Amino acid sequence: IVGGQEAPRSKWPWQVSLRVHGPYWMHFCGGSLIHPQWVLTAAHCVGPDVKDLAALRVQLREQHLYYQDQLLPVSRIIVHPQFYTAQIGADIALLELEEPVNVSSHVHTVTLPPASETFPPGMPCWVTGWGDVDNDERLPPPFPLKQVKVPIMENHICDAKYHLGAYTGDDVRIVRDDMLCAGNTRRDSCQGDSGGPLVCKVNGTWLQAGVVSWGEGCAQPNRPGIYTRVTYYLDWIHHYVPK
Amino acid sequence: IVGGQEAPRSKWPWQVSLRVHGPYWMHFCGGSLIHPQWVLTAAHCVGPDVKDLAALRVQLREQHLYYQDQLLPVSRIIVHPQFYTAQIGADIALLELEEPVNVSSHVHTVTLPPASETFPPGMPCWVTGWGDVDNDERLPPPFPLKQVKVPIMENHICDAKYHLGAYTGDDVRIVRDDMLCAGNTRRDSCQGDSGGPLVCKVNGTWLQAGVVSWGEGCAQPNRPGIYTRVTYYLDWIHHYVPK
Amino acid sequence: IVGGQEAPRSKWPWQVSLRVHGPYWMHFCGGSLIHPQWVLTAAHCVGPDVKDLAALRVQLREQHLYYQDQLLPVSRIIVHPQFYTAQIGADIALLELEEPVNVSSHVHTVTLPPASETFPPGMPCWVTGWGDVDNDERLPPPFPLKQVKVPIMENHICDAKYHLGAYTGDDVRIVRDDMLCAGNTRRDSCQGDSGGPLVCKVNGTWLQAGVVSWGEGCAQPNRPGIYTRVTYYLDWIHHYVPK
Amino acid sequence: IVGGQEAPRSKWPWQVSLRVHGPYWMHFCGGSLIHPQWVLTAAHCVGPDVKDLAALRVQLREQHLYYQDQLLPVSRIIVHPQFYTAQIGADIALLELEEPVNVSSHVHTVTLPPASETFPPGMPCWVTGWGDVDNDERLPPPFPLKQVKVPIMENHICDAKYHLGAYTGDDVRIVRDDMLCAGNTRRDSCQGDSGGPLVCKVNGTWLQAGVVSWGEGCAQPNRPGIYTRVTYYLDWIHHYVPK
Amino acid sequence: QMTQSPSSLSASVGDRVTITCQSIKSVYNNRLGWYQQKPGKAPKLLIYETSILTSGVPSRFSGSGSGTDFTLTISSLQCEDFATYYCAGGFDRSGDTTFGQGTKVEIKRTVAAPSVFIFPPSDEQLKSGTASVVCLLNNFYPREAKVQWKVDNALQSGNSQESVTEQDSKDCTYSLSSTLTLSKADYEKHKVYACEVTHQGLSSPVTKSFNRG
Amino acid sequence: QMTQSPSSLSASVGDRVTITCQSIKSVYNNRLGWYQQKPGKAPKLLIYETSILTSGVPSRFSGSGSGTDFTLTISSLQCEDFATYYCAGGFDRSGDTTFGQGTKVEIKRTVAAPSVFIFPPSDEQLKSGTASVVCLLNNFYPREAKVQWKVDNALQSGNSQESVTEQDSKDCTYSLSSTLTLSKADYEKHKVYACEVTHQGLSSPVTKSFNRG
Amino acid sequence: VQLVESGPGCVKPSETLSLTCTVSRFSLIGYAITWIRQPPGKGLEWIGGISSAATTFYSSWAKSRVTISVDTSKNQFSLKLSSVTAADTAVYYCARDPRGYGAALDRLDLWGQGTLVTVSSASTKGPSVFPLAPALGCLVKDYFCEPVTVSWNSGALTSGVHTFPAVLQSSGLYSLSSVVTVPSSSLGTQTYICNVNHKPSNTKVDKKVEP
Amino acid sequence: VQLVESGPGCVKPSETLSLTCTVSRFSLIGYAITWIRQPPGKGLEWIGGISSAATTFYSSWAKSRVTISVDTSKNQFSLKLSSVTAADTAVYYCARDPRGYGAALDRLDLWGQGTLVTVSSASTKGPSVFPLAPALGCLVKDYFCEPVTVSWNSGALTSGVHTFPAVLQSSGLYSLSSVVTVPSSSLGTQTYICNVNHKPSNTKVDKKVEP
Repeated sequence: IVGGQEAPRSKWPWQVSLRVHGPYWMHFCGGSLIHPQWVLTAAHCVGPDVKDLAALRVQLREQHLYYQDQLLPVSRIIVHPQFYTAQIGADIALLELEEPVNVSSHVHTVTLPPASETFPPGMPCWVTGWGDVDNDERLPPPFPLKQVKVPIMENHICDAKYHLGAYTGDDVRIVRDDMLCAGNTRRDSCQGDSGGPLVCKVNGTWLQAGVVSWGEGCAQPNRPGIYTRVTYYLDWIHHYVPK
Repeated sequence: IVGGQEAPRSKWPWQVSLRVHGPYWMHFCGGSLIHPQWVLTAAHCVGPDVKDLAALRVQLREQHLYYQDQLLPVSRIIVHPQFYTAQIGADIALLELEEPVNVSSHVHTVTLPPASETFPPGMPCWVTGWGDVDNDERLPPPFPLKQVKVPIMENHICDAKYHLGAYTGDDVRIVRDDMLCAGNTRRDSCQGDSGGPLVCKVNGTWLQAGVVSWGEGCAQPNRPGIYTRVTYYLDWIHHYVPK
Repeated sequence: IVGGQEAPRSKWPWQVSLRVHGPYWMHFCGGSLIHPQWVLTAAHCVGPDVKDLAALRVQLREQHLYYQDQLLPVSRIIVHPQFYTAQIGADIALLELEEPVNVSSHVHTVTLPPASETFPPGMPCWVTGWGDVDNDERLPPPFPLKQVKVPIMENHICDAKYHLGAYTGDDVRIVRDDMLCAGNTRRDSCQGDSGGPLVCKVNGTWLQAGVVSWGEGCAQPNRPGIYTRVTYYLDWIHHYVPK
Repeated sequence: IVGGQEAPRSKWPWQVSLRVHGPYWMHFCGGSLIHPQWVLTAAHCVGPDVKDLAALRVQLREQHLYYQDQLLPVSRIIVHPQFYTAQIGADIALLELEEPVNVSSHVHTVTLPPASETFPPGMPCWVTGWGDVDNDERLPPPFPLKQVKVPIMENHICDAKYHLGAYTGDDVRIVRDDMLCAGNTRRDSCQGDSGGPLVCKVNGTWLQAGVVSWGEGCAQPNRPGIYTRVTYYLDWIHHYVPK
Repeated sequence: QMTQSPSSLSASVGDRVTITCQSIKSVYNNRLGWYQQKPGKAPKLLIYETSILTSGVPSRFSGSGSGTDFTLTISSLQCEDFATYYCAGGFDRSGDTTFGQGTKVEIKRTVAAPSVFIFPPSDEQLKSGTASVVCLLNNFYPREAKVQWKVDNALQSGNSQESVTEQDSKDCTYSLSSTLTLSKADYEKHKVYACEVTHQGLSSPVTKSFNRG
Repeated sequence: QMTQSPSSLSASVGDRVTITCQSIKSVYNNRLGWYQQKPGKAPKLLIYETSILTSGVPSRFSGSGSGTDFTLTISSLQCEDFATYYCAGGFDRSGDTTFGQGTKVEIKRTVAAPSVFIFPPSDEQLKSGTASVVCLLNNFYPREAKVQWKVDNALQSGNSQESVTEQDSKDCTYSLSSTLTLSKADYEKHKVYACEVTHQGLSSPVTKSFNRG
Repeated sequence: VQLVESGPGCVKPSETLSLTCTVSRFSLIGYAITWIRQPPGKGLEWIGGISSAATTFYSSWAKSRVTISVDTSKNQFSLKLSSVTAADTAVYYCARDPRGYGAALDRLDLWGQGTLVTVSSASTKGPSVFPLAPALGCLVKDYFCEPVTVSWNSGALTSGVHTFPAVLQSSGLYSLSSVVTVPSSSLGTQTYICNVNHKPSNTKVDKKVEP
Repeated sequence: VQLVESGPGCVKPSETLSLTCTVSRFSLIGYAITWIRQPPGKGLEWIGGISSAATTFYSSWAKSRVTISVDTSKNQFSLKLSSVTAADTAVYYCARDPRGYGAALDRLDLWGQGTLVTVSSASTKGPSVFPLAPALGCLVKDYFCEPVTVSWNSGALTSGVHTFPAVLQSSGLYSLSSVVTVPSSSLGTQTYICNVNHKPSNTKVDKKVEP
């Protein structure tokens, strides 16, 4: 997270950390709890090549990484069939937990938006995670969960932004209809925030607008962060997640 | 280059090295001399964001890097308008030299194929460059030009191989019609060979079939190297290069 | 610490961590609380060149580094006048805290040995710290305080071992009378444990025998760890520390 | 070498490079040819622990490393019995070549000084090598032999300078009588120059005054480079080298 | 709950064998594996997730299955492939998971004549008034052997017990230890002691003997 | 120039042996080594610089020496330690360096009865008017065996040749192939063919036979 | 990297059995453990296990009587079974699932050695031992509550050793015989020391074989 | 990482013999090679070698007739011996010294396989081959200029194969027999293909064994 504070303890109960085996169960990607047994995350964290489930664990909302690890196992991974790279699109994936989670005041699911929501510019949206804090800098070793409030851009304005200073012809669409844009030179997600939720407070309710996907570096001029547009994939999600 | 020998001095006169400014004019990408004033190379070496020509130089066919550097300046860069990432396609670019080159027995242009050539499997094709020699290993500090002979695969067979061991749906085309496949677990290009030529000896004449583009690592099982298919772009090339 | 467990919470109340300013107050060396206002540590952690006290802080006994930091400031540093490098000798130093420490059941001073104690082989001695865990491996990110029980070697037997496999003449003393030897190829201090205490339980009382000083790598054959012999410097210590 | 030029081809015929096995025969230390079968170098390049002669080769005076390698084998290594670390002293060693070298106008031995020579300040002295060029910077990949002219400093003045800004007591000798000092903040040897010769042109003849030994970083204020004083060890050298 | 078949089999070296496992339902998510238990030691995982070969296992072993019925197959038998085999699988999460009853694989091989030995009772038995005489057969095949004890030519019955090494880990043959139990008050009664094996792979009875002093 | 001793030896499994090498001068700088040559393959370095054990060599082997006289010693013999051994050393640089004459190590072991077989002449010999009958002994010990050929009970002499496998790499016994050379014009003369071994580890002569049709 | 069980070997009826498994390397933070039982001659049965999330699962019959637990302060897993009966005599194993599932049997990759538990009314007793005169061997007799272990020259004599299955004497005590085949030229030439121990009475004793 | 020799196998008297060794991996830049000779039944003799510095050393007799050379463009070392005589028939080896000494024999760590060279007046000839009716085997006969190589099922049948030393028939041609012992239940049950080649006539031929 570029910019922003440490998060208040109560504030983001659906945030998940994904761990990979090694000398220790290292954090590598974020996610969100959308149902007591399902986690929503970015496909490029787990694909396109298949992974052994021996190597993966899920951690719920701790405040500081690694201090209180109670690693949950994963029963299955599902990746959108259209995925191959993040710039092509369909960067979305599902994890099914072996054991369901006791929902609690401290651990609660995020709400998915109705398919009619567009999230026009000006909305109040936040992104959260344990990713890097400046363009090359690891989060320092207390490892707090950070948060930042980002601006939203309309897609066609975002596509124009990406064409500045590039050789790509202006006929060629860079930012696609299954994507969403947010952030600016002061406020962005970064490495290791991938797969984390972007949420917006619509009508008093927190809805997940998107998933941290890709960008041309962190906080760079005329390069907003690109997010997977969750409403675009609702029919694919509800084929598996028991609504 | 994974596998293969050091190259004989006479053998590959069109090979070019691209240098970037730094503590020294470091090699970063390959190319080929196709006309006394034009170099053909991969777009992802120079784009999609625009580069200052102050920071770029070209070196013709030395045998060992850095020992004889007579760095030529570059007047213009042209990148295919459709390019944005190597997996999407159109990974091709042109450099126009400030000063034309004296063609000589030791410095000669490669011949571009006629648009009807397909390069079917079984042809004798080679790739050359100063790239890495194993999956993480730099070329050791004498820095010789290496070469290897690779096998050719038919595209639809190559696309099938890329689906093995991946989540990607079998309907989704990974290897596209503007691309070409070559190599195997014993013989491949690697990093820093990008942009180099792949040539095949057809009817006694060396023709450039492709440009080193991308792959899922070097010499990995069921992951052949992917090359830009030169015949696909002839009309774009001959808009600038005086045939 | 090579070998050994995580430490029980109650067990080592005098252990200190030294922090250096940076992107965060990083741990770099250990020490021990010997009086409510004085810390004993290795000279090579702070010298021989002079340090700005702006860049230094002391952390008292926590269980896991960084999770509960309450950084104490340092008023003065005193290094033994004879010190220049660890192999020459006199690798010992004192820190005077700005503010005295409330001694507590959880924070208590170690006892210094009487000058007559020799610590003969066979004694039960331990060393503790947050240093590296194998020859090149950082302690993983929960950062627990570790402990190991080491054997003691008689000096002249230790000096003999250091001559095996070396060009050094057998007349040349390597291990000096102000030093002490401990450990074996399974049990040793390592990098970042420097300056930490070695303690032995003599007549029911824990006494500090030495300070972690130097060695030819960690847990290597015929290379025990070398420790500064605390009894050798009592007169120098009690010139400053109010007995 | 900090400061100074590339060396003229004819100028330093006794310069030697020592190579260690690896992915290639990498340069790690310098030396000088003092007799058709003997090389003089620093002990800390080869000791104090014993080395397998399988892993070592000698290269005579080339202009650029690696481009013309003709690696000579080594029959024996001799290290001064008093050596254990460079700051203690006796940092000197001998290599005996398997095969003697054809002395040539391009490969010639340096002359050792008579024991009465002191090398007072103001003499014209040079040091040469393929070591690093700034405090952390490798020599760039054409790898030329560099040279610099340093100032000589009287020992007791040098010893005083090493006390500025240090905790070490002024009674404690840092720079010893078997050592010699040279250089300044603009002109010094550095990493990988170790073991190389320091030569002075006395009465028209080049004599080797010293061997590159140690220092507190490269070109640092009030930290001249320290060299082993060759005249101090003549009787040890002529026990083996046939005068 | 599962059944596994066959409950037993016998096959020569160089043969090929297959084993089946069955169920009333299907395996929740390719969760079926095969274990090899050598005699006297912990079971080893061989195949997991229906068909992934465990690393370091020689690719002699194979298996696949249709969710309800599963198969395990050897390339060709060796002697050290001798083991019991079990399928195991899981039909849900947290609930119904079980092993099968197991299949024991035994090897046909060429007959081998028993090597016969005998050893006297030693000091501390007699120094405690006890005794025991051991007679030994090595590397014989098949298990069909019969050993009589005869003492002063008088045939003995009961008063003896036998034990068998289950299999030779490389020869795939058996050793047999036989012991005549005795006291000193009996042991002093008779002077000559002999054991005599009849076994199908022999020309004849063959007797080996000693005598007390 | 060097001498090595003994020129040969024989020793049982579990024994210990030592070999010496000598010289008129001394070795320039610990430059002496020992090589193991298995039959039919390249020599292997075992010890170098008088006493450094080559990596991966089991530390059964040892050696040391006083510059002029050197020794090589086994912990205890196995069957696959069977080899010829050579010392090699160098007395200067560029000049006098040589191997020794070598020592061949052979193993004492228990007698073994020859397993005897015979095979008829096959098609293409007879279809070319040639023939050859092979008789075979396996895993016998010692090399002392004698094979007669008898045809129609008539004893045959000459007209036969033998060859021997030098040693069994694990059993340390010998196999022997014997061939009766023949033409078709001779082969049609006689109907019954037999070979019969006498060997020291047998009860008796044992005959194995066939007949032409 | 390995598990080790621990247990009493012998217990009487109506005590509670306790067992303990310890992670010999690293910490199995993230991993799971299951307990497996094998009655003599029967196949394997599953007792229960604990997941990486610390959820415990129990087999059908085990819920009435079993408790499984974990203690990171000792790097240990523990099983307790109440109200034992003679039918509980079996080998017990601990094994690891690398996915961390608390209730799965298809991928138990790493196993302990297992320990016998014998449920019986009897007492412990130590063995007697004797040499066997020279082939040659070593003999162990009249012990109770197996296993017994036999080793020659502290195990340096790894080679050729046969060891036979114990049988009950009608006296209610087990006996076993250990044997090697060697050529007679080896007699005296090799040291042939016999070493024996019997954990259920902490006993260790040694004797040499020689004519 | 290995050396390979190459050579003609057969040469007549008074030609010059040529041999060649090739570095199968990396480049032996920095290393040295020596040539070793072994006449039948005799011990080893040293021909010569070349140091890491490219200095050549020759044995006492070899200086009259030998040349050793190196060519980095082919990653090869080469030996030439002039004016050969019948007494030059031997196995020839190339071997590496890791210290790079041109004239040392105490530390030859890595060896080629070696190749026979036979000095003789005769011609080459290819072998004939036959099956042996079933134990079972394969037979090769009447070849000249050994070696001959025999392999079953392209070598997949690694197991149990005996192969006997060749003997001269009085006709001046060598013969050899290859044999395996197997239980008769294996007949037909295993494919038992025989494959044969004879490099000194580039010949390769195959045949099956079956009753």
